[PDB]
Amino acid sequence: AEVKKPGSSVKVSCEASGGTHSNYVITWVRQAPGQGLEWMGGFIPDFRTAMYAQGFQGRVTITADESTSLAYMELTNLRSEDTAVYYCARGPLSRGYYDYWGPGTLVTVS
Amino acid sequence: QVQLVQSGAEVRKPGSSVKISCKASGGTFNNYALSWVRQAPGQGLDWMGEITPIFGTEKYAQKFQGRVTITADESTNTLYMDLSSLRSEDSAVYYCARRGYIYGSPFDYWGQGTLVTVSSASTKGPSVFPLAPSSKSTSGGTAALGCLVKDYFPEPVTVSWNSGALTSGVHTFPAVLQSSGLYSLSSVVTVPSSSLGTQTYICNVNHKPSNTKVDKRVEPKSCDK
Amino acid sequence: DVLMTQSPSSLSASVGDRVTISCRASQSISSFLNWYQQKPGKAPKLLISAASSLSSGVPSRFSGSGSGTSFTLTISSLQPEDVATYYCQQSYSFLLTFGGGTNVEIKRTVAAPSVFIFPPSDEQLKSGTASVVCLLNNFYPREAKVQWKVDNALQSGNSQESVTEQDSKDSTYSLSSTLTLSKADYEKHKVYACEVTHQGLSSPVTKSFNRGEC
Amino acid sequence: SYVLTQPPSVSVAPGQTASITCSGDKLGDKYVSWYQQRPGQSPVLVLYQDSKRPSGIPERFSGSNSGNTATLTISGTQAMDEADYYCQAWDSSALVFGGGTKLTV
Amino acid sequence: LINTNGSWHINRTALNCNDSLHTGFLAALFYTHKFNASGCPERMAHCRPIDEFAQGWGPITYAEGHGSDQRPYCWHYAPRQCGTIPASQVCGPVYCFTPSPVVVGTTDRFGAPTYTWGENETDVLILNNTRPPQGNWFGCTWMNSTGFTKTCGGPPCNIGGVGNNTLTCPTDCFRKHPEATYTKCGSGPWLTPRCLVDYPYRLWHYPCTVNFTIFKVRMYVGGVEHRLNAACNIG
Ligand SMILES: *[C@@H]1O[C@H](CO)[C@@H](O[C@@H]2O[C@H](CO)[C@@H](O[C@@H]3O[C@H](CO)[C@@H](O)[C@H](O[C@@H]4O[C@H](CO)[C@@H](O)[C@H](O)[C@@H]4O)[C@@H]3O)[C@H](O)[C@H]2NC(C)=O)[C@H](O)[C@H]1NC(C)=O
Ligand SMILES: *[C@@H]1O[C@H](CO)[C@@H](O)[C@H](O[C@@H]2O[C@H](CO)[C@@H](O)[C@H](O)[C@H]2NC(C)=O)[C@H]1NC(C)=O
Ligand SMILES: *[C@@H]1O[C@H](CO)[C@@H](O[C@@H]2O[C@H](CO)[C@@H](O)[C@H](O)[C@H]2NC(C)=O)[C@H](O)[C@H]1NC(C)=O
Ligand SMILES: *[C@@H]1O[C@H](CO)[C@@H](O[C@@H]2O[C@H](CO)[C@@H](O)[C@H](O)[C@H]2NC(C)=O)[C@H](O)[C@H]1NC(C)=O
Repeated sequence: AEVKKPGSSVKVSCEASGGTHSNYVITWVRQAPGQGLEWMGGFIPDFRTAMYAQGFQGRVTITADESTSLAYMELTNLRSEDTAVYYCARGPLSRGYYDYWGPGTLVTVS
Repeated sequence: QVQLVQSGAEVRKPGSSVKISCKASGGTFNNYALSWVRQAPGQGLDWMGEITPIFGTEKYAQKFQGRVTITADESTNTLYMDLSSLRSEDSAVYYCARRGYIYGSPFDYWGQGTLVTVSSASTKGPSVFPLAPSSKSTSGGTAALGCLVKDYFPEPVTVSWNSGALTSGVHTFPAVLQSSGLYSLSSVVTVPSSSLGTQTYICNVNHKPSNTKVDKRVEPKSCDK
Repeated sequence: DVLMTQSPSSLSASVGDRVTISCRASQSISSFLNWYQQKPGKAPKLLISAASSLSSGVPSRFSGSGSGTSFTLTISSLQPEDVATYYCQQSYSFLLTFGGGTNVEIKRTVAAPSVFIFPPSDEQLKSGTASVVCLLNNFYPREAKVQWKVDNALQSGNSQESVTEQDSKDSTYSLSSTLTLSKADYEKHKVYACEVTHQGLSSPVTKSFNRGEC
Repeated sequence: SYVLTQPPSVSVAPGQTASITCSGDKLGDKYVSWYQQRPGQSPVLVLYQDSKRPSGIPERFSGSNSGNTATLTISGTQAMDEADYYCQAWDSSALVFGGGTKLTV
Repeated sequence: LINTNGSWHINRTALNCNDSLHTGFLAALFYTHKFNASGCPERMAHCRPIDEFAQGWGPITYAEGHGSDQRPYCWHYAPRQCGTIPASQVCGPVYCFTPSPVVVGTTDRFGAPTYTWGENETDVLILNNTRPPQGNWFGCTWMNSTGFTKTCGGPPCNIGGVGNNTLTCPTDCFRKHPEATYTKCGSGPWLTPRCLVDYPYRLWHYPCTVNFTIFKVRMYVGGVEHRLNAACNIG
């Protein structure tokens, strides 16, 4: 993707389709280039609740729909430290491990 | 706006097995309950079984003593129902119905139905005979002609008069299974006696499995006259 | 099992009347009932849900009511296309069950039947089989009795009848009674006839043809 | 906050055993899962619940967690077991991703 | 705003959960602590194993009116036969065990489905225990608004017998009275004294069964055959 001019908004369409869908916790992970993973938040289709990352307690905004897609975030105020690859995972309800990681998505900012 | 699509008609033998598919065109089977409902000819609807994906649960009506096994393939998005040991009484139309997983929901979608014919017979061609009119009957102001299609298998046989030119006043009755396990049906037409001088009274019997196509002419005032 | 009963088995009414269909569950099922309509040779279609809710797209002339062990469906103004079979289904127990189905019809003035008899052709004659067809054309009501007499003798268990569906433009039926006899039995008699008894006939009709004439 | 510690890199010879350690404060009571990410690929779960592994993973992969340390032991390394490994744990309504240990044969 | 384009699971559920007291019960819907860290074992200490309870004698009976205010995280309990409940005292879905899990929805007053997310004066869950052989379910569990597990099912089956700590059997107390089963004495998710019916929210309702292992079981009830997953440990 091109440069999202500093101070913009980005949506991460998870195209989340794994396991049994509704009863499968969506999530999101951000990996900077060669720096390891870092959490951003979570979501549950049944309980419309969007847990937030402490570092991203403000900017992360989760909105979705009943269907197998349209679940994403809205990270505003992009800055150089936000350049990274975002991965969507779909774990079981409350086991903890995030199986079936989705294809990554690259995001860059000038 | 799911549209469930089923497979074509199947003809099997006693002791064999069948597998009918149900594909949800423009939809998804997950987040639903899928049931199979069969309708024997001249009888009400019946419940076969049910599969719930998310719960990973399957309920099979004990009426079908273990012969029904349902499965779902999300990669292909299809619902398979396998029936083994097909006895004669299994001949019927099978539908796939979609329901919600909350307590007490209605079957809001159905499949077109797949005819299953379980009989011991080999594909055979039809026999066409003319139902020529009696002279006294023709004298009555209105007469009728027919061509009896006899001893064919399997269904269906389409009869068209003059390549379908005559449609009004044509009464093609439903087929009937003869005691010898062979079908038989008639397609009679009634027309003014005055025209009978004209010659547009040949029926077209068409059968696909037997690859048969017969054009038999019913002769007005046949026999001596 | 929650056995269900639907009444009446089959009812007939004119165009523009109101028709009531009663369904009843063997035990209380709260408000979990649904009404399905199935036309001939077609998949059943859902009409009523929750025993009183109207589905999307269904004509408003269908209304449902009831509770406990008493449910009813009604069409206020019967239409030409409302002719079908109607089923009541209960979704209160995990073992789904359906009603016995009720057939609707359309009323009109009684029409007399026309009888025709067809002799067997020569082609079929030498094949060891002989088929005689008696046709009843464009009559009403459906109830009609056809009997086959060969040499003024009544036959039993030797003929098969087929009835077409109600005509959508004339609301009249048709019938065909076919008698099958081998060659050996066909060459022994001389007189054949079909006798028809119907409401629209003052006295039973009889059509006869002499054997052979060839 | 919470911090999980792992060695920066490890080097081994073919056919030998390699061990990667993820150490934290009282980690013996937190479930730990191990991810493997090859260069330029979406990660894949190789171990969950510390010891258990998913289907399609060779029995060669092993792991454990006790006391204050969790180990990922691989026996018989080859060129197809060269990729970063990450240690994961949940703590106080927060998700923690340990540092990546690059494995090179 | 409308309910949805039908969407008959986001509506028809009681989404009224509040925790001012920071018990962190909505936080543990993502992960789950070990059997130790969660601090269950002292909770599990107060109910004993099925081996030494008592011996049942003679015929079988029924009993109700039991129920000690607590969290039902144990194999035995007396769920105090259920009745209609408002939609302002429920959090999350309500799974009722056929034994095949069934999600019950808000039914307004008598029999009217409602789609207001369970937040209105009349929105009410009408769940009534009754043996499925005569329709309905055995029982079910849900979490109240503030974050405590609650359960209610058919009249908790006693086992004909006595003792200092007689067992008000809620499920499959076999080897004591060879008539108990999840068709005559079963109330809740517990198919057998050492595992529950596996449904998506099993761990959330019972957060210290994490070390349980899946298993495939099948049984016939009424006139239907059920293929179900039971999560059992030790055995
Ligand atoms: C489900 O099975 C149950 C059988 O007991 C029953 O469901 C409820 O059962 C409770 C008792 O367990 C009863 O509670 C009633 O509550 C309603 C208001 O919520 C009151 O009408 C009623 O008041 C009592 O009864 C008289 C008035 O009806 C009065 O003279 C009394 O002094 C006292 O006020 C009860 O307190 C009731 O049986 C059921 N309650 C509800 C809300 O359904 C039902 O039989 C069965 N479910 C259904 C739908 O029938
Ligand atoms: C943790 O989980 C297992 C239980 O099987 C085991 O590691 C521990 O058992 C407890 O360890 C205690 C030491 O901290 C000791 O008192 C005893 O072995 C045992 N006590 C119990 C189970 O009450 C579990 N607990 C801990 C703290 O590790
Ligand atoms: C959730 O419910 C209310 C929603 O506003 C919150 O306020 C408390 O509500 C309870 C209701 O039982 C009152 O008893 C308290 O006094 C309220 N708190 C006040 C006035 O400060 C609260 O966050 C939650 N309460 C409960 C019980 O879950
Ligand atoms: C909750 O439901 C009640 C009734 O089911 C609604 O209350 C009234 O409903 C009647 C009939 O529709 C009308 O008088 C009004 O719609 C309502 N009048 C009021 C509330 O004074 C109510 O609107 C529903 N919603 C809420 C938030 O209470």
